[PDB]
Amino acid sequence: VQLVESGGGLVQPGGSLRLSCAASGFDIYYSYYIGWVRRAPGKGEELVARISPSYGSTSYADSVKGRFTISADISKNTAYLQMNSLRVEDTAVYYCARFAYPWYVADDALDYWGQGTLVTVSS
Amino acid sequence: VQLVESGGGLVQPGGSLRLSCAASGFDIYYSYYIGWVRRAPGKGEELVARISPSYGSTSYADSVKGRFTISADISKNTAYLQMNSLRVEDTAVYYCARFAYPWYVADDALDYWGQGTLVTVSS
Amino acid sequence: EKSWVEEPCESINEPQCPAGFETPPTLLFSLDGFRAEYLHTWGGLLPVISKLKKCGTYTKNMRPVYPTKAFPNHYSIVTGLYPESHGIIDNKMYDPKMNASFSLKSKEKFNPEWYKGEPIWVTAKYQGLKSGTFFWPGSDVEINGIFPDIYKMYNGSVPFEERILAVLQWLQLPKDERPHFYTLYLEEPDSSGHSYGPVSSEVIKALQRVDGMVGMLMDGLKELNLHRCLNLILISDHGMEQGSCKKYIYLNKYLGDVKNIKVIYGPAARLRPSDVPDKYYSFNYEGIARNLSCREPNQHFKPYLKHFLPKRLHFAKSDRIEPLTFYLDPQWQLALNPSERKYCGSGFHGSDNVFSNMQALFVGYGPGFKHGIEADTFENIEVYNLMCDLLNLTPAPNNGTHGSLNHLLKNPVYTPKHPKEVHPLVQCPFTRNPRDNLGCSCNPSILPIEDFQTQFNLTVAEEKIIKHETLPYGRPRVLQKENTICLLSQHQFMSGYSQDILMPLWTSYTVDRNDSFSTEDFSNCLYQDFRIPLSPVHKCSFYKNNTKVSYGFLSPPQLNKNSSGIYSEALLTTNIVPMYQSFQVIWRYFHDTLLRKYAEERNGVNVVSGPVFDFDYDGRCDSLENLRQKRRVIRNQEILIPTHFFIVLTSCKDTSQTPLHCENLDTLAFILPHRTDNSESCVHGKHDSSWVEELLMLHRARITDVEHITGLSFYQQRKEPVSDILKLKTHLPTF
Amino acid sequence: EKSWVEEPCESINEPQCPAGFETPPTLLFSLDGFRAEYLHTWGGLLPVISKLKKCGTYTKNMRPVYPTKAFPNHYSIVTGLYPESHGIIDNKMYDPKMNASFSLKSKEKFNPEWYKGEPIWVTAKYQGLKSGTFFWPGSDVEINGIFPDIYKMYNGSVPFEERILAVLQWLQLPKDERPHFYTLYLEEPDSSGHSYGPVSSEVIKALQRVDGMVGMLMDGLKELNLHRCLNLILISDHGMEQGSCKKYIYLNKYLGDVKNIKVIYGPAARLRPSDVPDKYYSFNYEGIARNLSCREPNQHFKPYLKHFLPKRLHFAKSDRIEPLTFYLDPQWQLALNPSERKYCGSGFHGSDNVFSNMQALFVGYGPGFKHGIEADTFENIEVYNLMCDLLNLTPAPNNGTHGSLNHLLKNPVYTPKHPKEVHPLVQCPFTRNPRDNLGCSCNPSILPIEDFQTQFNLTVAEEKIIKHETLPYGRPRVLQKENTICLLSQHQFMSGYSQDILMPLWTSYTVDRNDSFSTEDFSNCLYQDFRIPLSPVHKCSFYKNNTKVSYGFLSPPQLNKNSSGIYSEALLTTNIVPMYQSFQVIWRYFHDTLLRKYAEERNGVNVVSGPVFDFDYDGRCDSLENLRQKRRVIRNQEILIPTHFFIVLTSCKDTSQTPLHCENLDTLAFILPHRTDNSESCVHGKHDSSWVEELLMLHRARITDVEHITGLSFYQQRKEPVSDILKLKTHLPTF
Ligand SMILES: *[C@@H]1O[C@H](CO)[C@@H](O[C@@H]2O[C@H](CO)[C@@H](O)[C@H](O)[C@H]2NC(C)=O)[C@H](O)[C@H]1NC(C)=O
Ligand SMILES: *[C@@H]1O[C@H](CO)[C@@H](O[C@@H]2O[C@H](CO)[C@@H](O)[C@H](O)[C@H]2NC(C)=O)[C@H](O)[C@H]1NC(C)=O
Ligand SMILES: *[C@@H]1O[C@H](CO)[C@@H](O[C@@H]2O[C@H](CO)[C@@H](O)[C@H](O)[C@H]2NC(C)=O)[C@H](O)[C@H]1NC(C)=O
Ligand SMILES: *[C@@H]1O[C@H](CO)[C@@H](O[C@@H]2O[C@H](CO)[C@@H](O)[C@H](O)[C@H]2NC(C)=O)[C@H](O)[C@H]1NC(C)=O
Ligand SMILES: Nc1ncnc2c1ncn2[C@@H]1O[C@H](COP(=O)(O)O)[C@@H](O)[C@H]1O
Ligand SMILES: Nc1ncnc2c1ncn2[C@@H]1O[C@H](COP(=O)(O)O)[C@@H](O)[C@H]1O
Ligand SMILES: *[C@@H]1O[C@H](CO)[C@@H](O)[C@H](O)[C@H]1NC(C)=O
Ligand SMILES: *[C@@H]1O[C@H](CO)[C@@H](O)[C@H](O)[C@H]1NC(C)=O
Ligand SMILES: *[C@@H]1O[C@H](CO)[C@@H](O)[C@H](O)[C@H]1NC(C)=O
Ligand SMILES: *[C@@H]1O[C@H](CO)[C@@H](O)[C@H](O)[C@H]1NC(C)=O
Ligand SMILES: [Ca+2]
Ligand SMILES: [Ca+2]
Ligand SMILES: [Zn+2]
Ligand SMILES: [Zn+2]
Ligand SMILES: [Zn+2]
Ligand SMILES: [Zn+2]
Repeated sequence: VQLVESGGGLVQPGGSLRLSCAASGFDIYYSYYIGWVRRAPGKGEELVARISPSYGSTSYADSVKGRFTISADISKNTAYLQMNSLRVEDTAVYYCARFAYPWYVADDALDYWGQGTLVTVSS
Repeated sequence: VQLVESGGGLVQPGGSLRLSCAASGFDIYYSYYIGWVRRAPGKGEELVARISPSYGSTSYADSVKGRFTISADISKNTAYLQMNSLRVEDTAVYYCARFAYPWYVADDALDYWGQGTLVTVSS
Repeated sequence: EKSWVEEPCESINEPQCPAGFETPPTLLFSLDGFRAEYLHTWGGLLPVISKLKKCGTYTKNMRPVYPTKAFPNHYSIVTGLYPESHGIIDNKMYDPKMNASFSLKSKEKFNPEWYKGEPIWVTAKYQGLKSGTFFWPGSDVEINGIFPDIYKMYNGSVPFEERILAVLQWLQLPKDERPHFYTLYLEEPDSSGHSYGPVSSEVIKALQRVDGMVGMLMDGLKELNLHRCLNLILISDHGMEQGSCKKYIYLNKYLGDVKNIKVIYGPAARLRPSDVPDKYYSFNYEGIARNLSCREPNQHFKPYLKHFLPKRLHFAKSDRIEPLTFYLDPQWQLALNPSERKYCGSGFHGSDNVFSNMQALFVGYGPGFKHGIEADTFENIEVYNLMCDLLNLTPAPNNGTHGSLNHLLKNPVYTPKHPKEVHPLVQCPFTRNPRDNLGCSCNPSILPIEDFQTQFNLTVAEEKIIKHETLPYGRPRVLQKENTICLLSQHQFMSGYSQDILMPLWTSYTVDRNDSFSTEDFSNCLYQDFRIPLSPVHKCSFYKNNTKVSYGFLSPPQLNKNSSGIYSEALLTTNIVPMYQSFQVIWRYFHDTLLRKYAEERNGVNVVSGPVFDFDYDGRCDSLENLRQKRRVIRNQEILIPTHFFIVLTSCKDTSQTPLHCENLDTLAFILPHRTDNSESCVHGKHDSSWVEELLMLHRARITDVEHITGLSFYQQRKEPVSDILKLKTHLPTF
Repeated sequence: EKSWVEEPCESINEPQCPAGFETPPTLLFSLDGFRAEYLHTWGGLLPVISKLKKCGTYTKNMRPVYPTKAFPNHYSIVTGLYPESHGIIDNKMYDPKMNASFSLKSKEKFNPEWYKGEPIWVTAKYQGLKSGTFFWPGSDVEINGIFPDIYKMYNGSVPFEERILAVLQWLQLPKDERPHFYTLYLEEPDSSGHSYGPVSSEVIKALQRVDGMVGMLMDGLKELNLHRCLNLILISDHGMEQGSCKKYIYLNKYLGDVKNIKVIYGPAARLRPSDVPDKYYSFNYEGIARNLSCREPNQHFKPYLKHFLPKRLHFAKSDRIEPLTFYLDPQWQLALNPSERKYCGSGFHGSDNVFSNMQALFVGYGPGFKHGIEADTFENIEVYNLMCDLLNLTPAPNNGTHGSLNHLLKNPVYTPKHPKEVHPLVQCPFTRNPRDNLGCSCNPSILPIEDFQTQFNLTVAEEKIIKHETLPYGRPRVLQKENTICLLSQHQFMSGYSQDILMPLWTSYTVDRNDSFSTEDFSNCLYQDFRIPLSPVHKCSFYKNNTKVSYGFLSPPQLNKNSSGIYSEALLTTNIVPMYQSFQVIWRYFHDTLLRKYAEERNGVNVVSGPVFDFDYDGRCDSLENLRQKRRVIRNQEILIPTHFFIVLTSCKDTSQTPLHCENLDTLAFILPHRTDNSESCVHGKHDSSWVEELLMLHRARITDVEHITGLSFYQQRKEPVSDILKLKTHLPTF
């Protein structure tokens, strides 16, 4: 089981990116949640967006509300995160995360982590 | 996995019996040993005969030495015990036992027990 | 107190319970997706479930209903009815009258109009009982204006231990409002099966953890001193199969890139028009059905009109089934294009409910169940009645035969009885009539009948010996209210002739091991019978040079028990059924090869056969009023062509005894369709040996299905109790 | 100190060891019966082995040797030779010269005369090293008058922990006599596999417990600070398959109840006369071989003379193999009568070594192995050389190509080099000769050659472009000491003509995607070639109306690269090989359908083919002296009929590039037998489409086998390093 990220790079402020996360070894449809977690220097883990692949409901952070758009393709087992109008502090490393079911209490909140892609914004 | 015994009954002194033990769920050839254990009132467990199905070597009790004959049929997964010139105290209940390998110390000496057949001798 | 699993096995002959439990309560515990192969193989890794199996009733396989999915199977267990009767046919379905769609992730799941039938908690409420339900499909819906006493709206974020503790806390409720019927549901090992496949390590962990949950429940039961009072039913709804990404079928290759249709994918795929409800009925389904008719060699799917499916599936009555359906081979699925589908490399279910990997689990424990027993295979639609006998309730009508599953109970409550005939059989006496000419020219080698009165007048000993030889188990009875039939007796075959429809209804005979089959021609040779008035349908002229209809013989004239030729009396007028040109191939191949093979192998077989008329595709025999309008007209005459043909074979379980003196019975029944062409099997450059046998293989059935579709009752003279007969009739042949 | 498994993965770039370990020691740890599917599926249940795989070299499958049993596989790993070369061919075998039998439970197991070859501890003793061996097959036998330094006679009553502790105590021995090579063997999960089958719970427990033993060994290693010095090789000898009791074959049905023969049962059954050694050679094996030749449709066994088996098995040289053998389908076994056999419902091994369920395990760890890598499939017979490169020893000659497995090592020791030609190629110049008449009358549509000198005289640019087009990888070289060959050049195919045997040795050409195949007749038409003296074998009269021999074309005349007709120069005299009547069916079907299909699918293929002569069934090409006596005589002339025919196909890995400019190579080789009749495939009322393809399927081989059986060397002009070429040549095609 693994998760691979693609679509990273360097863009000027105001640009648009569409990160893609492809998972193998499990099924996106039968997963509790699929989310993106960004880490920047001087800051810890932060949840920016998460989606329920089956219901379609999405949860967003306040700092990125109205700026990000998350979606899921079930027939290809992919999670897409489109971000537009990037800010100077948005440069960070991104991870694709899969949450665990709450059926058993003695289980970690998260299960798997992706390789992570680094994105930078500069003038 | 189970072991079934057959050939029991009531005989006069001096008669001959041929007990048969048929095993299912495992293989006689790949077993450490196959033996017979007899229990009589006022006495505990006693090993009368045991055989190694692959090597063919046999081990016998002193009380039955020269009187019993144990053999194994591999193509049918059977153990045969032929007893002749029975004595008055030979009446007892017999069990077909399979010994365990000494590979792991934290294992019981025996593994499985048969249903057991009751044999009586009387005038 | 030590764990319950460590205690030695014991027996519960009489329940001891606190006040308020004169009738012990029942618990219905469900493990989603747990298939029988799991307990067959990994039993050593599961101590609690193995102990429960050892000290209680158990069955190797339980057969689900088609389609093999969640709501149909979880609502048929409580209703007792087939999915075509209780409404919920699948997890996704469309109703044109409501102009609505049913889905798991939408708000339409709670619409009371989607649910039909009558669940068990409704019956308990009607007959003075209370029930506490925890996450059972359909329980959180106001069915018939009634809710369960205690219920929880579905929510998948609740831990399992909270559910178990809530059930126990309800069990400690005071007797004033203590429920008498509980349920409990878990989502695994289904989710791990989808994510990782039937054979992996995560499934092993899931099995061990659900076993731990069951052990927790049992320990909680023991701590309350209720371990010898409650009735426990450990059940499951379906099995799991491993799907590959190279085993899909895409309709875009054959149907092109058309954009006016929709397909429900999976192993139970269906086709629907996109424009609804205006084009739901006006659409042309037959064009698409013939378009994909075996376009490739050994293609692993088959199109089917919903009224041409095998009668053992019971998937045609409701109007929520699309008029087109696809039958898929094992491990294969179907879709339109790769975009409109789910993932491919994952586990799946929903295939035909007779495959070995689709079987479910059933374990019983408690005072009301026998100890250390093992039963045969039975359907889940019969659990309902069983529960009704564990709570002293009168079941609502359903599709289970009461008393069939009566050998699983220590003290049976209901005693089944044989149904009785409505009216006595009329007699067809001899009457003098002129010798008419039927215009038939046949082989002169056939010996004609000289005197009808002389050969067909027999002393009472002759009728006695003929009845003994040809009807060992007794004549079949008729349960139809208005139907006049007369019993016709011959030398080696007995028939029931119906005056209303002018056709035999059943023909019974016996084939012995030493009996021989002839090979001479017997075409266009008809002998008139004086016991009935003549009919213009009963002449060779009607069937002479006709490309639409033909005739066949229920009793095979190839079989002669005294001579090496052919039997003359089998060529009578009262032994003729209309038949299509193509069906004669199957009929002749059967009667020539398969009957002889079965007689040789099984040391004689008793064979009884006939036609069945069902134009409503509802599974029940048509009434006379309905049957009157459906008759066709040709050559200025009126005929009534059969819809299917039923044949049933009986013999002894042991090959050393003839069927005349069977200690135990072995039975094999078939209901074959009557089609104009053989496009279903796609015969093309293929030897006739295999396809006929395969068609007979696929279209098997039970005796209960034949009884429902004919109105006949079999085996009413056996000395065995009625419960054993009902159990035998419900057995579906397996190969 | 924490457990070794809990430590994070690290890298060992340089070994740090105490004094006396300048060259790190090597440990050979074996788990009997552990198949690769176990690690493929239940890896999550095995932490230590999964961690070892993650932080070291790993391969998905390792191919055992035939037969797939204990001693052959455990002694080929240490010797490096095939079972036909090192003597031990099975657990049970009979030597007539010794007039003795070898068995596991007898005293003959310790007889030094049964063991041949040269193990690895013998080499270590010769080159100044010490080795401590614990229960390895053949280690407790005085081989060549030499024992290992420390050894234990086999005894199955010793617990595993005692073996591990003894190995550790030997590891703590002082440097004066400290061994440099250790082994260790365990009896599971083989015993549980036999008793309970490959898929059960006891096998899961056995896997977990052997994993625990491995973890114990690793913890003991870490506690001694040797966890970054030792080289660990986790290996296995075979796999397991589940045998059913309804899948046996009994010879008493066909051969009757005869009592003068003996059969060695199992999936590698063999037949022997009972009277030995007097009747060992005088017996009539061919009668029994033809007796059981496909007596039933699709029977799941095939008789084989030991010199007619596929050449990829290498099971014919030794005299301990009975001259008759049976090839069994998967999951099937063979026996004589139910009395002379073992149990039926249990696991088994010993089938063909290419089946998916017979593959073994290989894991490497330590300073000398790369980290986090995954290699392709390789045979176990090449581990020997690898070990020789991990201890700085000079290997004895064996059947492994040194340097093929060189990409598994951080610092390679041996650098392979291409073999060099013995003598330069002689030239066959043109010589004036009279125009003789060959007496051939063919289709006039074929355009005859007018002037031989004019069309076959070309400017240097023409030879350059022809060499570029037809020989992209360079001409094959010849390694035979005494063999005079001349290179013949044509427009689109290049040949090597041998003067000694009067026959072409190899023909090379290329087939493009757009090339077309003709369908005209070209029989009995031969054109004389002036570059060589005429021969009476080179006339149509010899092959005119002959029922014994015939002729075939190495370069297919059906292929024309410029016109739609047929190629005239392909009908030359120097392009003829003797052929039997029956083989022409396979040859023509291949050249007509399969070549075109491969060219279409793979975008052009480079094809080079020829005959091979091997009358000793030893796997190596015959010498001229031996070949001289084996030539047959017919029609007062002397001919030399080929024994097999080899064909090899090359293309690019990616379909977007033509073979002329392949970045990476994809290769497919076949060695097909030359038989008088097609009784091997049992063609009878069967379409020709399938059996030829199946025969080509079964008789595949590697490039190394072709090189050994021909004396030729291929791919000597590629720019890739020699190690990559050796790795590619050792790859055996899989489907
Ligand atoms: C499904 O159940 C979960 C857990 O029981 C609910 O989530 C809880 O919501 C309450 C709101 O009162 C919070 O106080 C808890 O902290 C939540 N628990 C967790 C684990 O997040 C959830 O609201 C329920 N869903 C519905 C639709 O009722
Ligand atoms: C299964 O049982 C149901 C209920 O007894 C049968 O459906 C009934 O059919 C009759 C006649 O068509 C109707 O009058 C009833 O209203 C139906 N009841 C319900 C609840 O729908 C159904 O026919 C049975 N199926 C079979 C195959 O016998
Ligand atoms: C195989 O090993 C076993 C155990 O190591 C040997 O059995 C032991 O024999 C000694 C004799 O000196 C006894 O003192 C022990 O009590 C025995 N151990 C057990 C567990 O029985 C056995 O003798 C060895 N076999 C051979 C042929 O050497
Ligand atoms: C495998 O290697 C062995 C050893 O190099 C080869 O056997 C040798 O064959 C030659 C010629 O027949 C003999 O002179 C040697 O004595 C043999 N050596 C041994 C140790 O037996 C064998 O031919 C090789 N096999 C293949 C298929 O190449
Ligand atoms: N009322 C309900 N009861 C049980 N499961 C439900 C319900 N509603 C939705 N589901 C979901 O539907 C799934 C059905 O899975 P399957 O059995 O594979 O069709 C379950 O595993 C649940 O996640
Ligand atoms: N010297 C030996 N080394 C290892 N195993 C041996 C030896 N001698 C006999 N055996 C037995 O032979 C068996 C071979 O099993 P298999 O691999 O199934 O052929 C082993 O499991 C041992 O029980
Ligand atoms: C039926 O449903 C469809 C789809 O929701 C809708 O477009 C239509 O207006 C509805 N009513 C009728 C009469 O079709
Ligand atoms: C099936 O339908 C498609 C599109 O309507 C058509 O192209 C094709 O020919 C049809 N197949 C037949 C007629 O066999
Ligand atoms: C060979 O072995 C057989 C069987 O052990 C024996 O009967 C015979 O005497 C031996 N010697 C010869 C020359 O056959
Ligand atoms: C095979 O041999 C047996 C006995 O020798 C014989 O009865 C049978 O006919 C033979 N099969 C043939 C000749 O096909
Ligand atoms: Ca009807
Ligand atoms: Ca040779
Ligand atoms: Zn389910
Ligand atoms: Zn499911
Ligand atoms: Zn082994
Ligand atoms: Zn083994």
